[PDB]
Amino acid sequence: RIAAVHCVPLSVLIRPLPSVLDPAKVQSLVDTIREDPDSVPPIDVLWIKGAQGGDYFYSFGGAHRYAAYQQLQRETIPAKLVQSTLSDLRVYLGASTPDLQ
Amino acid sequence: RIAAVHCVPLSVLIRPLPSVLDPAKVQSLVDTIREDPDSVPPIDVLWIKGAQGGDYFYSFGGAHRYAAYQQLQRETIPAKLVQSTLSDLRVYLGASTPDLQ
Amino acid sequence: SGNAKIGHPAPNFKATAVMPDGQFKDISLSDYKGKYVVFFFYPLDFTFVDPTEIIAFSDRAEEFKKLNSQVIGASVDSHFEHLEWVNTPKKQGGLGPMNIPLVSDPKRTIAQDYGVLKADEGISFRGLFIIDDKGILRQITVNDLPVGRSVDETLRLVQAFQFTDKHGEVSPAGWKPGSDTICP
Amino acid sequence: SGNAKIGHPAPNFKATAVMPDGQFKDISLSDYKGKYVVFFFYPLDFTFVDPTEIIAFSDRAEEFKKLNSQVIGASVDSHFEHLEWVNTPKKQGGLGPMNIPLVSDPKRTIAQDYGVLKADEGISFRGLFIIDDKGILRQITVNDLPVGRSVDETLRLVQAFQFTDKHGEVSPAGWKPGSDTICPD
Ligand SMILES: Nc1ncnc2c1ncn2[C@@H]1O[C@H](COP(=O)(O)OP(=O)(O)OP(=O)(O)O)[C@@H](O)[C@H]1O
Ligand SMILES: Nc1ncnc2c1ncn2[C@@H]1O[C@H](COP(=O)(O)OP(=O)(O)OP(=O)(O)O)[C@@H](O)[C@H]1O
Ligand SMILES: [Mg+2]
Ligand SMILES: [Mg+2]
Repeated sequence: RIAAVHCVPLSVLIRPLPSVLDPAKVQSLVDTIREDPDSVPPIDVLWIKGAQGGDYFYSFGGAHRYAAYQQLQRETIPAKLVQSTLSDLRVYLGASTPDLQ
Repeated sequence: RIAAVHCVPLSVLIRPLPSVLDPAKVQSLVDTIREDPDSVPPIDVLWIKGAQGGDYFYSFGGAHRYAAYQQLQRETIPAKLVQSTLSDLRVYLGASTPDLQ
Repeated sequence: SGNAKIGHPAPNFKATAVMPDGQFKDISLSDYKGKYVVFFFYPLDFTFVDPTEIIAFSDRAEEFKKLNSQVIGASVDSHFEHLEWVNTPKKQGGLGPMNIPLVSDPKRTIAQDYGVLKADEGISFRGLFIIDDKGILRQITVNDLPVGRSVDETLRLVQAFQFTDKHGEVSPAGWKPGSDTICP
Repeated sequence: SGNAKIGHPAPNFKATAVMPDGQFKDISLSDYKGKYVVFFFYPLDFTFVDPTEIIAFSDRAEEFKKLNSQVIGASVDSHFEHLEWVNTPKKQGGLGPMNIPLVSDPKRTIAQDYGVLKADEGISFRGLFIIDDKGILRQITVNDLPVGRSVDETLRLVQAFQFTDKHGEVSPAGWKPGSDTICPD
């Protein structure tokens, strides 16, 4: 993990795998984020470089935290950035791994 | 395929694949069998010989007709006998094929 | 055996098929690039068991069409035999009219390529293969002879692959981490 | 690929597994003869995706037990790593307590035997195998990495195979066709 906590714009987060959301857990996290945001840990974000040095940010966990931040219409979400490679991505995506540029 | 139509005891037929029965279709066959049995064609029964000459009779079709004869408390059911080998059986049953004796 | 490997190009074939209109056509797997393909094998035409699973995939062909996917069935029987079966009533253990093409594999080479040949009997196991719109093999399913495949399961898999495929249509973030992006 | 062939004895393995009680045990597939076995691979411990699929098979282990069937998971990770993952909270992407054994395949030899190795990555695909009570392979399922397996589909398969197996317990008919068994007019 990169050192500090980064505020990643929700709009740049790629979430390629489906998840089942419990609306009550989403609402519960919405409430907590408003009241005591420090109690909601950062999600983990994989930062991958494309072949031409493009930046890509993948989110594979923290579904309910992400849903809650989108509900609050936040610009960014606290995240730990994990510098990763295309090879790492392919573990998740297999033959859906894009030819990232 | 053996020439005539044979009346096979319901109790000797081996029916190793599941079928889904429509109760209204079973009942409709029951009534026809009562009124006009000649209009209900024989089921097809595979006659297989075991390794030591045992006789085995397999039923793979005619699920509704079979259920209707059962419902009617009949001893036998009209059938066409088709003399078949263990190799033929294995097409249906794969590694469920018994070591028939 | 065979050459069907997940994440690699699915083995191509050219074969005579019986088409939904009842006509013969020689087709290749590669003809369907741009579409998902569900390619399935079954052992033999005209056995004493009803072809319930083939009828199910045919009956539900619209649910596959809605997912831009083509269903294709195959066995080692001739295309002439496939057509006879199509033209045989279901009450006589027949197929009836089909919404899907049925490939003929009389040389057993397609079954061999897909590793589903029961070599002793010269018939195919119940193999089913999901191939993406790029021609890449995504899913292998092979059942022993007595147990059928689920249309519901197959549609589940197609939609799940397509979900993640669609999420690969991305361009770079245009956002760069640095000292300025640490959360306050 | 590999040596997993339908209708043939499933490739045996001996491997160190983390048992449901958290102990290590060297187990073989052949230990489970007399029972159906659902043997499944997954790529890696401790990735950034929650092991939803594994938790589902363990959570519903009772439904497999009702079918006299044993579920076993495997990956290339060490058994030490399996236990760390068991002992990781789900809110940290852990597995939590398991009702199933988790096999360690660090030489990739089991995955290769079952033909599910993704060679370019050194990890297994999402292969799942149904092996009957005689040790015979009955079903092959292999998914590319992004898509999980269904417990409902697996239970359907196990029950369908067992239905047909059970109807193979037959005895000779004691009825013989002849001129006497032709249906009367
Ligand atoms: N009100 C709350 N409801 C749920 N979790 C909370 C709440 N407040 C703080 N948290 C913390 O936020 C984290 C939420 O993690 P959790 O694994 O439950 O969901 P998620 O990762 O956001 O979504 P998913 O696990 O479905 O991908 C945990 O560390 C939890 O302690
Ligand atoms: N009342 C009736 N209902 C249905 N079929 C009837 C009836 N009377 C005669 N028949 C004939 O009996 C045969 C029944 O065949 P059908 O394939 O519909 O059922 P089955 O073979 O007994 O069971 P399944 O096909 O479900 O295994 C057909 O030839 C049909 O024409
Ligand atoms: Mg019928
Ligand atoms: Mg979580």
